[PDB]
Amino acid sequence: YPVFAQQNYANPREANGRIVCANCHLAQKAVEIEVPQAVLPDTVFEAVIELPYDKQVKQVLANGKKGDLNVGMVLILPEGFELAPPDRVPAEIKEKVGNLYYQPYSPEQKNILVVGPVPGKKYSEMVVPILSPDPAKNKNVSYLKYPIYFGGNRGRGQVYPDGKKSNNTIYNASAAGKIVAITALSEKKGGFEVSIEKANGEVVVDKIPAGPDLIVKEGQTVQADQPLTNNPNVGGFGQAETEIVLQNPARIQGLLVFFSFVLLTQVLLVLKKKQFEKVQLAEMNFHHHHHH
Amino acid sequence: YPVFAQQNYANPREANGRIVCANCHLAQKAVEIEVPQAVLPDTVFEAVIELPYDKQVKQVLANGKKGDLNVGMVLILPEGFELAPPDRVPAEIKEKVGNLYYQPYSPEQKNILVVGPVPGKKYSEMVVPILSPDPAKNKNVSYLKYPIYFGGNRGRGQVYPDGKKSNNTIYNASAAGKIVAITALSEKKGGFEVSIEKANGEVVVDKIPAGPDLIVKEGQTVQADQPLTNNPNVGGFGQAETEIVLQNPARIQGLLVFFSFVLLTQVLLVLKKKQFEKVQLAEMNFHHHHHH
Amino acid sequence: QAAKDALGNDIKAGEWLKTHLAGDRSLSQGLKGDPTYLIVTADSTIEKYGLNAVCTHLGCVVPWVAAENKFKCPCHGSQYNAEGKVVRGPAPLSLALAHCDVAEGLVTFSTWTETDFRTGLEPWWA
Amino acid sequence: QAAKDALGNDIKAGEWLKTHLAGDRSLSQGLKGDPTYLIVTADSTIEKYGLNAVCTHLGCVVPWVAAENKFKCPCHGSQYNAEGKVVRGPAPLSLALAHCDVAEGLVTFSTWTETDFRTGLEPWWA
Amino acid sequence: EAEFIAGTALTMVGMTLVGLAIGFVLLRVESLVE
Amino acid sequence: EAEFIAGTALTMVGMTLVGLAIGFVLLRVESLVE
Amino acid sequence: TKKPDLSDPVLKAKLAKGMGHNTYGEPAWPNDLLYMFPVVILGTFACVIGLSVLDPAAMGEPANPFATPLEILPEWYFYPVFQILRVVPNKLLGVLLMAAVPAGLITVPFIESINKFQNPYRRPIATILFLLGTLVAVWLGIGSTFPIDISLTLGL
Amino acid sequence: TKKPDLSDPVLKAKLAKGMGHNTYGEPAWPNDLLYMFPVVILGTFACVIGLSVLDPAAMGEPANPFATPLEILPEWYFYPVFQILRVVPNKLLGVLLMAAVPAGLITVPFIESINKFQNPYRRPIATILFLLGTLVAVWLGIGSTFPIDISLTLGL
Amino acid sequence: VYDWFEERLEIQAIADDITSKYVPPHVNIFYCIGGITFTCFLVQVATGFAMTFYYRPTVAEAFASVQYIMTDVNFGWLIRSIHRWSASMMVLMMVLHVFRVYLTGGFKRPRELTWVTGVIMAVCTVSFGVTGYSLPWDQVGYWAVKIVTGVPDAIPGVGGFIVELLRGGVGVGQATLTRFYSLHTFVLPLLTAVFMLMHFLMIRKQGISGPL
Amino acid sequence: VYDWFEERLEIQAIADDITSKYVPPHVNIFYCIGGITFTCFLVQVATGFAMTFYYRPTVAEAFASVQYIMTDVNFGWLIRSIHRWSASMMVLMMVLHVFRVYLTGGFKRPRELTWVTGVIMAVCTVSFGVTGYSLPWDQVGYWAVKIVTGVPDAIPGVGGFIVELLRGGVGVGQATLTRFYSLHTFVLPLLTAVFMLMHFLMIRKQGISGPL
Amino acid sequence: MLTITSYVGLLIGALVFTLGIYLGLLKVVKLI
Amino acid sequence: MLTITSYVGLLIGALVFTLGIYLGLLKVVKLI
Amino acid sequence: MVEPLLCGIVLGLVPVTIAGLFVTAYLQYL
Amino acid sequence: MVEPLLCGIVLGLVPVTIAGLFVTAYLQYL
Amino acid sequence: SSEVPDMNKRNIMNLILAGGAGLPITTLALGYGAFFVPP
Amino acid sequence: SSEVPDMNKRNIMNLILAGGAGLPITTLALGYGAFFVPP
Amino acid sequence: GEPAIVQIGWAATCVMFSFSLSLVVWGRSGL
Amino acid sequence: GEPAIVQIGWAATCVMFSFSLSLVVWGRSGL
Ligand code: HEC
Ligand code: HEC
Ligand code: HEC
Ligand code: FES
Ligand code: FES
Repeated sequence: YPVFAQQNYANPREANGRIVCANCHLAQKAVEIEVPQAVLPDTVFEAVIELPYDKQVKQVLANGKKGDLNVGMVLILPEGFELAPPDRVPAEIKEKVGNLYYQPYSPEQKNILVVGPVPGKKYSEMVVPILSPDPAKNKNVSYLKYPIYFGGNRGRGQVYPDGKKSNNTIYNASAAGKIVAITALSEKKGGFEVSIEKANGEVVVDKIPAGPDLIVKEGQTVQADQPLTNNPNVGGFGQAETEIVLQNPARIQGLLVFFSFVLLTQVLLVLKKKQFEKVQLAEMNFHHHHHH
Repeated sequence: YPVFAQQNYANPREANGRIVCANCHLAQKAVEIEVPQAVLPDTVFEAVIELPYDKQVKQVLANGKKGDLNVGMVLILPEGFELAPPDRVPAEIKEKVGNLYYQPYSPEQKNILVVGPVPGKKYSEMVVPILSPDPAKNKNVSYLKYPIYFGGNRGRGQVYPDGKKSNNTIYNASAAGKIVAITALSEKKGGFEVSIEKANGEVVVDKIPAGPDLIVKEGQTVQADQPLTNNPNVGGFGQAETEIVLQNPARIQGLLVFFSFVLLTQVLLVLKKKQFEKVQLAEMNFHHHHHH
Repeated sequence: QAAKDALGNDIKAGEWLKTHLAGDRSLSQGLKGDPTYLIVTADSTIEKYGLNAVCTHLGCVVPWVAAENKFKCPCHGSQYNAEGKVVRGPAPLSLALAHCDVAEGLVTFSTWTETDFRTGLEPWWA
Repeated sequence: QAAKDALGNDIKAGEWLKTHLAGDRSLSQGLKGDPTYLIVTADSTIEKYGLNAVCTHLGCVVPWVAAENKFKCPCHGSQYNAEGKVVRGPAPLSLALAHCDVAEGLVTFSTWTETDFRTGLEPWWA
Repeated sequence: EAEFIAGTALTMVGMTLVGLAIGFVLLRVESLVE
Repeated sequence: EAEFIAGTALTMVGMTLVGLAIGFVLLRVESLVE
Repeated sequence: TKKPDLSDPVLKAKLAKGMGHNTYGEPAWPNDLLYMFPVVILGTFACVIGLSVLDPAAMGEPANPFATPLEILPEWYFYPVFQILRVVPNKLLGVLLMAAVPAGLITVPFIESINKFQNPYRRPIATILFLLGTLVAVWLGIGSTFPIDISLTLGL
Repeated sequence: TKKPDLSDPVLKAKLAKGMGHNTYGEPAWPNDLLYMFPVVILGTFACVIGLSVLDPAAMGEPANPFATPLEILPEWYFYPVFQILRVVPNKLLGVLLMAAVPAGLITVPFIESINKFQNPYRRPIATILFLLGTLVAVWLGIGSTFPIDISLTLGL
Repeated sequence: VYDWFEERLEIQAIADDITSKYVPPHVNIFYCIGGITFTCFLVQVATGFAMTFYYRPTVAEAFASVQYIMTDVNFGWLIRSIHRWSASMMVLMMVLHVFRVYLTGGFKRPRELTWVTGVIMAVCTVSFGVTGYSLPWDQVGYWAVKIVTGVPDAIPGVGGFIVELLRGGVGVGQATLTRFYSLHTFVLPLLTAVFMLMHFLMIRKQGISGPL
Repeated sequence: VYDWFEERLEIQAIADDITSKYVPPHVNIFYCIGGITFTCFLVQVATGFAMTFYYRPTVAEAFASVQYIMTDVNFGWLIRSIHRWSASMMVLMMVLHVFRVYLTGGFKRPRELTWVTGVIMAVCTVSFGVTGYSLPWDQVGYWAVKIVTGVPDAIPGVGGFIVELLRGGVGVGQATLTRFYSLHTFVLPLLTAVFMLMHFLMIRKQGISGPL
Repeated sequence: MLTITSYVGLLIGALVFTLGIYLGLLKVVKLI
Repeated sequence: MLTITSYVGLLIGALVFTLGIYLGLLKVVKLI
Repeated sequence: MVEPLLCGIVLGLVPVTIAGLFVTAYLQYL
Repeated sequence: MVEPLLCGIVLGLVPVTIAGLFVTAYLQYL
Repeated sequence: SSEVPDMNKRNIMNLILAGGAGLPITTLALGYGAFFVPP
Repeated sequence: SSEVPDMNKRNIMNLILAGGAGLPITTLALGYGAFFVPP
Repeated sequence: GEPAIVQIGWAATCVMFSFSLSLVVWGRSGL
Repeated sequence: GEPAIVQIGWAATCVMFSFSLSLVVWGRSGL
């Protein structure tokens, strides 16, 4: 969960650009994010994100049964960029957004937004109303091309903050040996205890929760760290990056005035060329050099 | 005294290169210092200093009478350079030096040497045995051209560490007014008390020690800060700077081998020129082009 | 040589395991100042050997991807197994080793001279 | 503006007079960061005005030569009297003034606007 | 966004031909203005 | 040390003339070797 | 205009060495030099300043010698070589292929002298190799933006 | 050798414009170019490397924007101008005189065209002014190393 | 006036030469590409030299100075952006120029050296690009340096020696930044300028290639 | 081989030209001075460029890097010392060259521009000297900058504007060091090189002046 | 869209501005 | 002194070395 | 990181240019 | 600070050169 | 055919063309210069 | 007069001269290069 | 969904590129 | 009172200067 991140990661982004949601959410699935090429100061533009996944398949739920997936995300914006306050968002836009309540990664990091968990059935595609800062007012924000880092996931994680696995990951042989017995646990406890007999004769027991399906039968031999189950996880995390240009109208205006100076000049040049070729053509006539 | 410096100046040299002996010794007199153009490592060369002054004139002694002058000096050398130990100084040199006992400005600053007070009658010219450091051993000393700053004085100062003047400076009118009375003090106390009557009628008294001669008579009027005496001081302080090159024989050797390569080449060039001019001269002969 | 940390203030084997769980493989100051990883045995303890992150291919500091149980270089796709042995090129060699001895924290890195146990071949980083 | 010291840690009028005797004229941080001298009245106290050391000729920071009772520039021989007024060129103007007010130390420099009392002429540094 | 580059790409091809064409367009006008 | 520079100065003047001279000296030898 | 005088021995001589082509046609001055050049130079300036304003340069993050960006790519023009590298096993064989480019390029004029022609239609094999080579370079380049696993097919 | 042919109109023509002097005398190649040049260049290298070794460069003290070296001088070649400055009252009149140098120098060829001669002995006033000017420049220079009080007389 | 100059420089000769030149009809618009490339190079020079008045080539202040140009220098953003965009354009235009030359056989005897010099210039240009991106000392430019600068170790013997020359020691540090700045703002220009001069000289001497 | 080249560059022409040149008998040894000067300039270039691989143009590390060259760089001391000595020599030799030219009237019509260009070069050279001494950021070089850089305020109006351009702001700081480095290692060379080219070209065109 | 429009708009504009100055300079002021 | 001596010494030396190679190259190997 | 717009421009101009060149070359061929 | 050796060299060569120039100039004068 | 631009009609153009080109050239010039004036 | 150096006697010199000049040129070359090899 | 100024800006630029070729083709009579 | 190597060094250098002129005067036959 994004809160997990918040609780265990001061900065959701690592030196190499990896987003922390990946320390636990071990699957990988494409994501999207699109924003305008550029935006004027103190304006509300929208970040459009996509966390595509096959809504047909079902994941292993917390308990042990199979259900629907939820989505969450972390959007990292440039200093100065923050969530547009409801009183700044156009009604029509508010529509595209839906009933989502984007939150600040922390009281300080208002430039980092998180959301979810929420029904990925309805929010596999989201819209985030954002408000560009204003160089005039705020100083530490100039007209530049800024990056935007997006993190997105749908599905349950593989590790908990404390480090222990979960019902949505793969389980491996705590050691090498022979499977002497795969015995189940209370009907209302779920899972099994895979008993593995080493070489010395010692028997170790590997607790496996409900969710993952065993893929080893009794009597077969196994290599340590070998998979005892399949990988139930059907969700996935995905990163993405992009940029946004905080524009200043004045620049494009000057650019336009400049263009006209150029265009003017270019025409005068070629017209002048043509004018003179008149002359050139004339003097190329023999009657110019001979009275006959 | 150099000790005064030591006691009141951690570093005998100021940012702008001025030597502290000048904060008190207000007169100015030329000095000299000469050392070799360069010197090899771990070698004892000699710094030759001169503090010229007219040994005929006499200065105002501490008490009040007039006597001979004493000299002192501070020599600042590059880190690594220190006074050559007696067991390193050639006998003949020890001669040139005389019975002078150069001292370290402080236990750390062994690279700064002081001497005196001593009879300027005999030591108006001094010789200082110095031992160049060795890049090989000591690291923070390389083969470079290093500076040497010399400070030199002969005669008594004008200010004491506490700030008060002395019998060897000029005394001025503590205020403007009329000299109502210049009265002397105990025959064994010396000096006078110049009584000056301001404008308001108030009379102030200006204590003057023995040594400086009064140059104002009674009844005459004076402007504040105006001189009441002449300037007895007949001594003077002088700074000087120079450099020394810590040489490495290997460099000059290579330089020499190089020179021979050049010299060789130059000769071969001009000889080759001459050889070919033989040919040129030949072909310039008509008989070369015509059988006749 | 001693192994300093992020802010360059040496690592206390204890202080390190308070935050670094088991099977841990994160970077730190290593021999020659290069980034050298620090492993945490299954027995939540310091490993005897340290791995130098410098990819033997073209130079990129290789990251540990615990999801696939191996170091995977982001530059040209070099893959070294959990032990540091090159498993995928273009990298031709394995991540140089270094001894990691503890002394009551006071963790220090030692140069490796003996044969590379991961391939029996004598070390190339010597 | 406040006037810092050598190590840039403000001047305490008291701390300053403990070391700086009377008739003192040594430098310190001044307005615009430039080197601004600090005078000690005959009454071993801080003077109301501060003198900016920047020689009005070509730029050299001018030194106080108490031996001749005046500031003498080492570059081309400019001479300003004890008050800061240019007495010898090529310097055409005097060392800019600045107000030096005390506030229980807490010494601060103030910009000078009123006429230059040293010549009655209005300030040029404004 | 691979569509974006392919788009941009195709766009340039577009712009180029349009430009040359308008070039001849002018030449033609000049010609007619003959 | 003003003597030093004047010395150095005069020295160069010296070196220069000596050089040119030895130049002719060689020319002369070449000549004689004629 | 000014047609070439194939009567002139001077010209014929040059034509023989493959020269003199700058001695006939339209005057270069002021026609192109003085008039057209500026037009082209201005067009170029417009286009570049255009892009610069609309799409300014970005700042990255300061260098961190202890962390290599996960997605680290070279400049577009290196994309092909880059791909060759990640896709080729040997670390040397890869580098050689790299060097091959400039090396081989600087060969063309020599290993292609047997044919005295210029027009591509009179140079069959060359045309093929050029076209061929172009696809290969463009293909590899596009591939370098794909996952090593599928870059050699661009997922097709 | 090769004497000038005062019969040739080409040469005469040049001689008229003050040229063609490089068309007679001794061949420049290989005589000087190939043979002498190296000799001179090597001599120059020797001399400079000589000085460099025997008298290496020195380090100063780091810049201290709060303290100006008491004895602060410019490079030798500025000595004259420097002296003019410290010795002249006005801060402007001084600077003008400074600029005058390059300014006036760059004039010589024009304000000295009335005379068609080269040899100094056929140019009386010029010779005097040169000599004159040389003493003045050298004198001022030497003076800049003396105390302002006596620099204009060098204590004499 | 013309008289004054012509009477001692012979402007005529130069003029007369410039006039004598003709442009044959097989010269497409594609033949403008070489010059566009050149134009880009000149732009780079101006635009580059300009940043020399603000950029600091040291690990401690490089990234900062670049930012300063982007935020405080008058048109600083416009300049850097131009340097950036125009560098990419120079390379692209160069490629197109090669295409033109190849598909007109303008490299066949003679002109072979014209092509050779060209390829060298191609290398210089590409070299400019690499050293350039290292200057702001950012994550990308840095690692780029690390990687490129490493490649050479693949050569036996000399390999390592080279890597150290390029990095001013073992590993990428200030020395690397220092040498790189020198290469970008002193050597590469110098070199490029030289070969560019040869390219031009030869081109001028042999005139454009022939028709078809 | 000569054939190969001559068949497409016409080496002959160049060769033949070089040969045709003669040296008239009024040419003293003093006529070598111009070239010695040039030799000094080239030495400066090589020797200067070399320090570009170690010197750091920032107030925080300049004085240090210079020292490093004097203490750690292979022959670093020899190089810097040469740059130092040879710079002084270039100026001195230049002066002697002027003497030669003046006392042979080699500046009289024509050649007047040859003299003008020369004087400009004289300024560039002298300019190299000033910016150079500021680089190590030592007491002398510093104050020298402060003083020189100030002189211009004497001009009405534009004066201050200029001082700020030279210092990159009010007062001498890093910006000053930065601009100065650019001037010393980029502009002055470029400029000098240009005028030096003109000097040479004209000299070659008009040949040495006449006899006496 | 606005973009792909402003393009064709401005393009046409340029063409006009051109032809404008051309015809005006040729036929009106009769200079060309 | 040593200096003003080594000068004249080395100078003379150079003169010898020169004349040496000259005469040896001219009369001995008869190449010049 | 990939420069889309730039890449677009490259991948666009490269072919349109090569094409034109073959076109003009063809025209001359006839 | 003054550079004695350098100054020596300057003050030495300047005159010896000027002299030579007047000498050769004279020789030609005759 | 038509009329051949007389010298004068040619000087007029040169002037217009000059003035025209002055616009973009002056703009560039000024911006570039502006950059150098310290902030 | 004397004998005029035959071609061969001229090639010999060129060789000696080459080898000779190689000394100072190689020295300079190597020192210069040395400088660039980092400490 | 960028502001208009911006889109016009891009367009303008796209025109400069294009019309430049136009002017060249016109000025040179072909290509 | 400098070491000998040093003084010889200076001398050597003083010779290079001098003899260079010599070689030039010889090689060029005058001046
Ligand atoms: C390990 C400390 C985690 C980090 C870091 C993140 N998540 Fe997570 N997440 C984790 C677990 C163990 C689970 C399963 C919860 C359970 O016990 O049942 C999850 C689950 C989610 C979900 C719910 C998915 C679903 O029910 O379909 C979402 C939407 C989610 N996590 C989002 C998310 C984001 C956006 C993160 C980075 C900001 C993130 N998680 C980090 C463990 C961990
Ligand atoms: C003021 C704090 C001083 C400083 C700093 C230095 N000196 Fe001094 N010196 C001072 C005084 C007041 C006197 C007179 C002593 C007396 O009370 O009778 C002196 C005297 C000397 C002398 C003796 C001269 C003589 O008797 O002829 C010498 C040789 C001397 N001082 C040397 C000297 C040196 C070398 C200094 C700097 C290292 C120095 N003094 C500093 C006051 C002060
Ligand atoms: C005061 C003007 C002036 C300056 C400054 C000047 N020159 Fe010259 N130079 C001349 C003139 C005039 C000639 C031609 C004289 C003649 O025709 O005989 C000349 C000729 C030359 C020559 C050819 C012959 C010769 O006399 O050596 C060289 C080489 C030369 N200069 C180099 C330089 C260099 C290098 C510089 C320094 C940057 C320089 N010059 C500075 C005026 C100047
Ligand atoms: S440097 Fe690691 S894969 Fe290339
Ligand atoms: S700057 Fe003070 S006298 Fe020149």
